[PDB]
Formats: sequence, structure tokens, C-alpha cells
Amino acid sequence: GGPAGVRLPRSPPLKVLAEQLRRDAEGGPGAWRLSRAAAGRGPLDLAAVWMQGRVVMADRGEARLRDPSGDFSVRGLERVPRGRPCLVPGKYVMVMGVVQACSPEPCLQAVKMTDLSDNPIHESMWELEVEDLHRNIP
Amino acid sequence: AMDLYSPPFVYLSVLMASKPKEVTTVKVKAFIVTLTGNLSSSGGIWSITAKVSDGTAYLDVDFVDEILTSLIGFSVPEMKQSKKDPLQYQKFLEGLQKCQRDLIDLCCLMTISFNPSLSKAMVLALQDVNMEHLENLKKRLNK
Amino acid sequence: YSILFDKYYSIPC
Ligand SMILES: [Zn+2]
Ligand SMILES: [Zn+2]
Repeated sequence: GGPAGVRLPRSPPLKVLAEQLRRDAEGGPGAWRLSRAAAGRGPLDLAAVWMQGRVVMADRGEARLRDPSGDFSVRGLERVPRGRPCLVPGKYVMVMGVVQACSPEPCLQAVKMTDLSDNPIHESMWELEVEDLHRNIP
Repeated sequence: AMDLYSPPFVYLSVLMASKPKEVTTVKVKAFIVTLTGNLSSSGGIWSITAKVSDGTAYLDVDFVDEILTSLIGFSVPEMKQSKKDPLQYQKFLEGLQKCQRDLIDLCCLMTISFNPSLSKAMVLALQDVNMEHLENLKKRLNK
Repeated sequence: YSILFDKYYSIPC
């Protein structure tokens, strides 16, 4: 529903942490959703996600990243837009991705990855940004 | 809910649930999911449509002229006059490369002007996050 | 999935 030639996942890219995926995600491939039974609210939809992390490993179009909560893995990076190049160990980047696996280690199919290393504040805010947002979804 | 002026930024899904009657300015941290359009110079000004997200919603936007001019380094008039000289047109093309990259990599605080009857907003200005932003987010989570 | 920037990019879905 747009230009032909643009088709996006159904619900938006929810900001998350590796740990949340690892623990609160439910269903299985193509049918993913995050549990918020802890704060007694309903399940949120996990088609796409927005994660951030430092690159640990980079192998072609695979990569392992890490956020404060833990390690997550990405594939298919050879197919997304290439901005400033950032598939280097030690860069801090963001992924938009479609959830493949959640546990024991979360795997995404990348739609985008973008450098965020030219400004430290991105890293400082990531964990609060995640939390603030989960707080503002009813 | 959250007032729509709460620093350091608000959420598009909160704005929507507000059900605004009038055109409404908010500020959000978004990135471009995709373009929906080629760079245009129709009207004698730059335009480009995109879908952004702030993690809560997707939203169609158009960039204002002033943004796209500052990304390219050339206004529409300057671009036309650049076509008359090879050396200056080359600088325009690098301007264009740079802009297309900027858009790929854009992830910041957008000041968006949202028209509720049209499901369509206009991005008025962009800004990078700073220490102040961080504090505000700290304070708002009481942390 | 498909998105456009400088060109179209296509993602296995
Ligand atoms: Zn691991
Ligand atoms: Zn103007």
C-alpha cells in the first residue's frame, strides 16, 4: 500500500533489547509477538524490530552485534542500503530487521543497518529509549 | 498519556491516539524506512517523499526545501545554473550522492508538521541527539 | 519486502 516496489512488514519496527527477545517473545517464525504479561498488558506484534548494538563479528552479510542486554545475530546484510560503511568490528549501528529466531540467540533478516558511531550519545540513550517507548504503548 | 510537548521527543502512536483536529507540530526520533519518490525540483523547489518510523508507527512525510537544500549544497536555481558549467555540475552530482547517503543513514530527531486529514506530514527540521536530550529522558523515566 | 533509496533493495520475506 504505497508505490509498487515498496512492501514493508505489517506493523512497525518495535525498539527492543536482545534479552527481551530472548525471554518475552512468543509464537514462532512469521507469527512473532512480545509478551507483556509482567505489566499485565497485552501482546505486542513482532514483525519488524529496531535494535542497536556494537559489531562484534562481520562475515560477508552475516554479523553478530551486542547491546547491553546481550548478543544478537543478523543476516542478509549484503542486500540492504549501504550508507557510511559500518560492517567493521567496534562500530555502533542500528538494525531494522525481521525476526527469524528469538532464542537461544536472536536472529534477524536485515532490512537496514545504519552507522551511529559518529555520535556517542546514541549508545548512552539506547537502553532508556527502549524502555521509554515500551512505557508509552498502551 | 504524554503531552505532545514532553522533552526530548514524543511518539507518533501517542499523537495519533490524540486524534488532533488541526495541523499539529511534534518532535520524534525516527529514521527513514524507505523513499516513496525520486528527488523532485518541480515548483522550483526540492521535495521527496518517504516513510519514516519512530518505532511506534510508520508515517508518510515530505522533506521541506530547506532541508534538502542543505543536504545537497545546492538550491533548485543553483542546480539549473550548475548545468551550464561542467565543473560546477560535478559538484552538484557529489552533492546528490551525499544527500542520497544522508537519507539512507538518517536517524535523528525530526520536527514534523502533521496534517491529520491527510495522513501525511512535512519534515520541517532535523536535529542530532545531545546530552540535554539524554537528561530529559532520564528525568521523564524518574531515573 | 522492498524498499527504495538510490535504487530498489529487496529482502527475502
Ligand atoms: Zn551469543
Ligand atoms: Zn519554506
